[PDB]
Amino acid sequence: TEFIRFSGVVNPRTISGSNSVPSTQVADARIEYVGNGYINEAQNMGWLQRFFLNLSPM
Amino acid sequence: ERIRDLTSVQGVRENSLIGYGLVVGLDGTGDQTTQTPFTTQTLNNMLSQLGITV
Amino acid sequence: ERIRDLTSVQGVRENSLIGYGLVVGLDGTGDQTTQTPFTTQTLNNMLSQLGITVPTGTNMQLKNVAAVMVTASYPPFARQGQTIDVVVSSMGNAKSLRGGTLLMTPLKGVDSQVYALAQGNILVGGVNQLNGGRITNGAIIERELPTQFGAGNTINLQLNDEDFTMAQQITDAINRARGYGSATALDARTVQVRVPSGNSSQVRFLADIQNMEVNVTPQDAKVVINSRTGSVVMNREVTLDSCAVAQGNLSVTGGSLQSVRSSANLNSVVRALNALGATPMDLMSILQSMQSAGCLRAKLEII
Amino acid sequence: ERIRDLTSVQGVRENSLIGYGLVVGLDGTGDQTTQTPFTTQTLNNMLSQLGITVPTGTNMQLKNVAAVMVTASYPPFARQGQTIDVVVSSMGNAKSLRGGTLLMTPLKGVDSQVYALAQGNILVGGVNQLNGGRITNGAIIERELPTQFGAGNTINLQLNDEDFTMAQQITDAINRARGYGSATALDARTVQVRVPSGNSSQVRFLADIQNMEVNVTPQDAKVVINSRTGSVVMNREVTLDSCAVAQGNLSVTGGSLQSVRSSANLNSVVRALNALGATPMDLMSILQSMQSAGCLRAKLEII
Amino acid sequence: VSVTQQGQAAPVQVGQLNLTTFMNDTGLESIGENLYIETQSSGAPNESTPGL
Repeated sequence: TEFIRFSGVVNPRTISGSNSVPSTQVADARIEYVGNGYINEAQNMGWLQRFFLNLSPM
Repeated sequence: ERIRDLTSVQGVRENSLIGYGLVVGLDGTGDQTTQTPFTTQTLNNMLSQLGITV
Repeated sequence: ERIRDLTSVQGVRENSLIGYGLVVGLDGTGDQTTQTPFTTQTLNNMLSQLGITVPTGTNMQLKNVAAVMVTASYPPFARQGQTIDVVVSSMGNAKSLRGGTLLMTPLKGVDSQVYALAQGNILVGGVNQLNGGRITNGAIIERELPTQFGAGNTINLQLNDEDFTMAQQITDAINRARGYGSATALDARTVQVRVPSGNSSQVRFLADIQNMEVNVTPQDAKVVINSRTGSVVMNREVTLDSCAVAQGNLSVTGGSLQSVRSSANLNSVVRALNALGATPMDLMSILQSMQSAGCLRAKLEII
Repeated sequence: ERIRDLTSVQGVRENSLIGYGLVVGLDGTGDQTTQTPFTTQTLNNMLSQLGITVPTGTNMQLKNVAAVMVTASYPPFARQGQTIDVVVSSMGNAKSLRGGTLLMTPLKGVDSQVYALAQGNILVGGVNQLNGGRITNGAIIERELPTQFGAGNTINLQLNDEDFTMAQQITDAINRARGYGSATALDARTVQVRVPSGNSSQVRFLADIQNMEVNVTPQDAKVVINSRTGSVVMNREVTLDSCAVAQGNLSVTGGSLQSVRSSANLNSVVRALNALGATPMDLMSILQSMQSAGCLRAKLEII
Repeated sequence: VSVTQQGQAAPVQVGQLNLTTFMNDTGLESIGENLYIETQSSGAPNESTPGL
């Protein structure tokens, strides 16, 4: 399952005639595109590898 | 009735006001709007203010 | 019936309303709609509102529809249900609005709020302007403005033209008619009037004040020159001083220098200036030169 | 029978209805339907509603069908089953609606609700407008509006033109006819009238009030100028002040400066202005210049 | 008279060009501007679709 979430503030005069506004005209734009399932877990680092990436000398 | 015609009262003065506008209802004798981009730009501004987005 | 013609009541004022609309029913004299995309866009908007969705990719070439701007005046103490006249003016490349009809048009104020709704049939003269028309009782009032009339014991009469003498005359007339301290003068343009608290009492007071007669004192001498229309207007206070005038192709009816006598009233001034035999366009230059020299004892205003 | 001609009753107002329809039966003077896709789209919609499904991919070139906009007025206290007149106006590239018939058209209000249904035969004059017509009793009322008439003991008469004197005159007439505290004035435009509680009693009160006679007091001096139609109208209150006027190709019947005498009534003003020998287009500029100078003691309104 | 359009494999029909046939073609009155009118010697102009 994939989730696309959007939030922001829109000026009414930036909305086009077809009730559309580009995402670059939204003030506090919060855009999120995430997923779950084993596909999403396959894109997470292992805990040991994350620990090393954060605490290894090099 | 001569002093009023020879002098002016201090503080009793006139100022000058200026502004920009659009004149509509002409019989094909308006701007060409190809050599005057501001006419179309301000018409679009007025339409957007009124709720129409060209 | 002169005070109502010389002053205006404070708070009793008119506002301006504007709006956008479409005019249909033209005989092929509407917008071309190829150089005016907003006409077709707003027609599609109206159709979508009414329940018809024209596909976005489609060529619409209309001939009986014109995009128009509607202007109206919001009257004092306007009430919902009342009707006002509107002016309808074409906006782009339309040829005529002779038999058109104005569809539902919301008339917005300066604050971008709807104060009236306009819909009706246009009357166009038909040398006559074809792209502009008027609709009597074409708009119905929908919103009402709050006002402070009837509150307090003071109301200001605002003179159309600033004059200390006229302000004092109006104040003295009101004091002579309705008691000692009924009216006072604040400046050359405003006269403050004391009225009883309430709504009906103030209406009665204003009804008595408005039709009062005031003798107008003589104003400032003024010569109004309109070069765009080619007109000159001189009021009754204009006088002349004796001096010589010369201008091209003008001569004594003889020499090119013509004497202008000292003139006290307007008839003498008119006689002296007509003795010059000057065309009004020549009279404009003559008057400006005389004002520069000092013969013209008047304020020369170019409008 | 003057109060009914000077005021309107609060809550007794007219609304505006709009709708879309198709007009059939034209003699090859309808839409081209190639530049107006909505005509064919709505014809297909109607056929589908009636049980005929034309395939989506098909070329339909009609000549006897025109897409039209229908406008109507919702009367006060309208009841379902009553008939009203409608105006039918072509919308795109149609040539004439001379013998057309308007099919079933729902007339929506501002709130996008159906208040009437329109169907009938168009009458077109046939110099005459061809793309606009009228159908008498062309629409049947289908919805009714709630109202507060008959509730409360107060009803407001709203003057067509704002005037403190006229408001006071109407109030005094009502008080002189129907008791001491029967009517009061709220502002220059509204007169509040006390009526008995109920529906029939208020109808009786309004019937007595409406046909009452009120002597109209003199209004403000006003000169109305219509440059689009080339007309000037001066009311009976216009006066003139003595001053000199000059304009192109106008001269004393002599010199270019012509005296204008001080005028008190309208006949004197008309005589003084006709002595100038001015065309109405010239009279417009003359009047504007005189208003600028101050000779014209009237409000100059350009409409 | 058939007319082809875009996005329409099938040509549309626009109408029939009918020819007028007289029984004495010598008898028409020449108006002038490349026009002939029926006279008493060539009455009854018979309209017909071409070919029949």
